[PDB]
Amino acid sequence: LPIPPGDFGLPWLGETLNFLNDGDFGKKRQQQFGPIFKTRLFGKNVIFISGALANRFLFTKEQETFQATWPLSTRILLGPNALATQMGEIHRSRRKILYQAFLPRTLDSYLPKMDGIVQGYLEQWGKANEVIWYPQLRRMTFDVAATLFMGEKVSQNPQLFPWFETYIQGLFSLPIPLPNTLFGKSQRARALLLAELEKIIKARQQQPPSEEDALGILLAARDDNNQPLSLPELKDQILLLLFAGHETLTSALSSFCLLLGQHSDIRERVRQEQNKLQLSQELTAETLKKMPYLDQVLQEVLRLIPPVGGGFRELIQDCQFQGFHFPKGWLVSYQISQTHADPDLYPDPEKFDPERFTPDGSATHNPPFAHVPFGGGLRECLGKEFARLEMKLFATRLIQQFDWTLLPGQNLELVVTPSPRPKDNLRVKLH
Ligand code: HEM
Repeated sequence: LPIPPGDFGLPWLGETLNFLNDGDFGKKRQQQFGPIFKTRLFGKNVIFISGALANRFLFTKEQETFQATWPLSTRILLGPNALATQMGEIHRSRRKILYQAFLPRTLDSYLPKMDGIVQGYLEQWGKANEVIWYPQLRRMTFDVAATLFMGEKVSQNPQLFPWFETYIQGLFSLPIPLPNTLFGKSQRARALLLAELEKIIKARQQQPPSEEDALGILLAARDDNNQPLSLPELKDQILLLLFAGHETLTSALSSFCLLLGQHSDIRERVRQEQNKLQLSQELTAETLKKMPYLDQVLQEVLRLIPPVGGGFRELIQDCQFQGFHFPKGWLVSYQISQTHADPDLYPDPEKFDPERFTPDGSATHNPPFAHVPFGGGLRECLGKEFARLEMKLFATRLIQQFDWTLLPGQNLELVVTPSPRPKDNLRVKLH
């Protein structure tokens, strides 16, 4: 019956400029208007919800109620043929296709190359008397990603990271189409990446077909009419995998490096765990599955510092939640970082405690959708198990060979956009 409280502000524009400029935008309007507040963003009316009951609603009867929604600049720079921007039955089809790159045994098989790249970066970081971490994790993740998705020779194309960086920086920028803008820069970085992605694909097309990585899996894939994915699609899809893992996983690793830096007890607890095993050079996918305490740590890392703040959906049906009215063609924004800061769901919600996830912990006795670092439902992270594998293999190889000290004085407060990151971007020494 009734619509949520809150200011629509100006016609079309709404509170768009406040959204774009104001850090505690959602906090100010949650406090005035309570837990469910309306607003207006870029010509759409928008409801902000949060916490377990709102998540269940979003991830419930999902198909007929909610569809993905992106800003104009993002639609354009991602393109019309990416998982993120595809809809209904095409999204249903492409999600099954791409999950082939992420099966538990395709994941296992990624461990060598992945291990070599983490081992590689680990030497280089040791010999430095200081390491500025955030930008260095960025390069390492991109290297794992581009190696596992397209082959080692593709990742030693040195034009790729700089272009990709410039591509990302303008994904959520204003769509102002002059060459000297974040968006015009992204546009040109996109064209450069696409022309490179083509060469890589056409060259792989010319070889004995294999389904050992993501690019081969994509080539062998068939749509619902039994047709190969077209060439623009292959390209968008690979860019999407790159975009979707980049900031997120970099943020996750930074946060772990941060939190076990400032918590040497938990790091020794994680070290103890790996000593009770047979700590040889070799590291199996199976030995990694014998690490329940590190699993807790990574659970906790992701709840305290969630890499994806939240998300948006658009109502395709008039519907209702908590008695409030949620009208067709308005938008809904859910709030991962809010859910993860809620005091009921997490007591002392600002302390780092891996015990919350022990068999009878605080977070074990919580209702569905209380821990949502990967979202949920139809759009839940397609790369969460890949993400979990790299977080874990890294955490292991780090702790195995290194203690580490942050440096005093540095501002390690977090910038929330686009992904949480210490302001001095985490400077460090390895022991
Ligand atoms: C490291 C921690 C990561 C976190 C916390 C994370 C979080 C998320 C979340 C919350 C969503 C849902 C977006 C929404 O609600 O609208 C999402 C989507 C997605 N993620 Fe991740 N992500 C991570 C890493 C990765 C990686 C490494 C990959 C790929 C290798 C990946 C691939 C994807 C894809 C393809 C989607 C879109 C799925 C779809 O539209 O069907 N993520 N991620």
